[PDB]
Amino acid sequence: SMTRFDVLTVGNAIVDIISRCNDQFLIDNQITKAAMNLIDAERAELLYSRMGPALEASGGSAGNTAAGVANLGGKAAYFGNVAADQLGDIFTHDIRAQGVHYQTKPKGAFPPTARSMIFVTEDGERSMNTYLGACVELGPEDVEADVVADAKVTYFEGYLWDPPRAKEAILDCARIAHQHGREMSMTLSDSFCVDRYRGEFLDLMRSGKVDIVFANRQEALSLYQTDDFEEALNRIAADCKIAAVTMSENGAVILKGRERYYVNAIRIREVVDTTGAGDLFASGFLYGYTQGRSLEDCGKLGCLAAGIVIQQIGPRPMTSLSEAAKQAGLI
Amino acid sequence: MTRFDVLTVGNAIVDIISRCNDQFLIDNQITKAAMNLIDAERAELLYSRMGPALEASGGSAGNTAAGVANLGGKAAYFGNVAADQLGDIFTHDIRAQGVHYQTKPKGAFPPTARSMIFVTEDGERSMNTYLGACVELGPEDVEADVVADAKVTYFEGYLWDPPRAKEAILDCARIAHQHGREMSMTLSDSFCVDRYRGEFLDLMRSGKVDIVFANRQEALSLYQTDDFEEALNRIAADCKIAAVTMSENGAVILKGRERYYVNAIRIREVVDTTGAGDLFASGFLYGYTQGRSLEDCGKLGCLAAGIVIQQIGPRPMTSLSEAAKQAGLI
Ligand SMILES: Nc1ncnc2c1ncn2[C@@H]1O[C@H](CO)[C@@H](O)[C@H]1O
Ligand SMILES: Nc1ncnc2c1ncn2[C@@H]1O[C@H](CO)[C@@H](O)[C@H]1O
Ligand SMILES: Nc1ccn([C@@H]2O[C@H](CO)[C@@H](O)[C@H]2O)c(=O)n1
Ligand SMILES: Nc1ccn([C@@H]2O[C@H](CO)[C@@H](O)[C@H]2O)c(=O)n1
Ligand SMILES: [K+]
Ligand SMILES: [K+]
Repeated sequence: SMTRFDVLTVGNAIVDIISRCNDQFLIDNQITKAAMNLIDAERAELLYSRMGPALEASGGSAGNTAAGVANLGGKAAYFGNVAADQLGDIFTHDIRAQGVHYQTKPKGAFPPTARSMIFVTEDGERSMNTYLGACVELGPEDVEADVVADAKVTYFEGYLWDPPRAKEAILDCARIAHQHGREMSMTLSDSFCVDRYRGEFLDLMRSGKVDIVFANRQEALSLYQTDDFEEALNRIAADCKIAAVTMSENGAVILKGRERYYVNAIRIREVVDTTGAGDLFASGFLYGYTQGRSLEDCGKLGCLAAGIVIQQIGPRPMTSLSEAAKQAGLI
Repeated sequence: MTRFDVLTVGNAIVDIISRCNDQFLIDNQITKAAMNLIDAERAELLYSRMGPALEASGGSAGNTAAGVANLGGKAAYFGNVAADQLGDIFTHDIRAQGVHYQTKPKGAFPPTARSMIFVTEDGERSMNTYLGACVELGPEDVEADVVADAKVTYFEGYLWDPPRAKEAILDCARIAHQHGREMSMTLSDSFCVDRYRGEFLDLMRSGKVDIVFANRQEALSLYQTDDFEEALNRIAADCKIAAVTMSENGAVILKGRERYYVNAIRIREVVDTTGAGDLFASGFLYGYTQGRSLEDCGKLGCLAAGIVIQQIGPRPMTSLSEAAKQAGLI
């Protein structure tokens, strides 16, 4: 039985810089609402100069997912590259403090640690503006082969296709994982990210490099360039062994071959900030999965964690997910 | 026309915030509810034991300046950060709020001050502060035209810990009074008062300070008494105006023989008390520089403080001016 890690995640190591804004701010600054907008250093300086007083919190989609698995009680690890600077030190502290194995060594102080200016509108939607900085350095040299070998599931971001060499690391992970009888998982990350890497993502799924795919409605529609969600569901199920597809307030559906398991979203008092919802859905699902739970229960765990994170500021729940899971009888 | 309503001067700090259980404070010998000074080695040790955290610009006076700006007053700030990422954060947040902030970093070492703030289930906050670049603040950082052009210059008792900051404050007092302005201070923390009791009383009695902010604990510590009534009578004798806060019991404003009692506002829950006194000073000084009555100054203070304790972060993220309009205070 004894495997060192339940879930290894791999992603862009990012610190979030968070501010609430009005709707007009997104229009004036040509920020695509609800999306991840890549920006260069000049634009990062420009947007920051226009941003209100902010809060900082460790982010990165996969980073959040790893933290969420640890909070739930699972054994997690993380690969992601920061710089040797104060933001890097924050990132390192926060993920390690949650009890995630994190050992990726910074390569120097420049480029500096990635940051994402995240603007949260009154509806709770989040629009991210990301300077990748030190994330561009993540490569095959950062694969801790023993960790991939000893993790039940290695999960990675579609976002990793933006930096130049991260994809090589992921192909190395896929090889090591499958050689050791483990599983690979990916998230489609963002609908524009899917627009950029559609062919490569489909090839990952169809070649069997990815066993479990996470998508939201928008990403699924984008993957097949369709407006027909039923078509998207049918096609994604044909392309990967297990698909977990989130539908915001309408919950989730888990697909396996011809099987579909629908799960309801939880009751929200108020949607504060949706940042991290998809990441924490993956935390809940992968925690359940690596505990041998039913696909329906994995979905329920995902929706529980996602529901909690959207009721706070910050992409990583500050409360105990394991305690919430116990109260909810998901255990 | 005066350029600024309120200039504040303080230790420029970024907060690092985590919730902890009661035992964590005992285990780490952290004095609860207090500002605990720490060296670089202890800062690393405590950080190593701290859970996942959130960062937000802090500094008592920095928070007060931000609150005045939020309410709609014209604010400025003197405080020293380093040329590093935390310094960049601090500089951004205070300037983005519309506060004049022009103090120049002197280098990257010491690095920007940070305070690890541990919030217990009761909402109390226990701060652990490595002063870093704050030790460099001195007379060279006094923008004399700013002091000359500010209705009130307000400063922290906390400034007596770093070595040269008191010299800057004495320069401020001279320029302020020469230009007919008023000087204000907060006693900051009861242990800070324990450390600098004599000096603080001398500031008040010499007339270098006109308006004093204290909480109950600081007022008792100032006179080393258990008698709150004695503390009120004595503080009124030592300074022209005293604003004394009593947590959930509101505040009392003293001027000579006059006393104005003000109630705390109704709140949904105490999330994190960090910044309550700072934002009381924000509301009070905003009111004061708008020509409002001392009681209305108190009410504005209790409104701003009541708002800040219902959120994580020592600086209100919501509009204080809108809240003041809604509360019918403006
Ligand atoms: N390009 C990116 N790659 C990975 N994660 C990102 C990117 N941009 C923003 N994020 C993260 O997405 C999280 C929300 O899913 C935020 O915590 C933020 O840090
Ligand atoms: N030594 C200090 N000097 C000034 N401000 C401080 C000190 N220690 C903590 N603080 C600030 O006190 C604020 C709460 O009053 C916090 O935001 C924190 O940054
Ligand atoms: N407005 C929203 C948005 C999201 N969610 C929860 O987060 C998951 C992924 O979006 C969704 O599957 C759902 O669990 C929600 O409950 N309400
Ligand atoms: N538990 C608490 C603590 C503080 N406060 C408000 O903050 C001011 C300074 O403590 C106090 O004067 C008060 O207005 C509060 O309302 N409740
Ligand atoms: K959130
Ligand atoms: K607070």
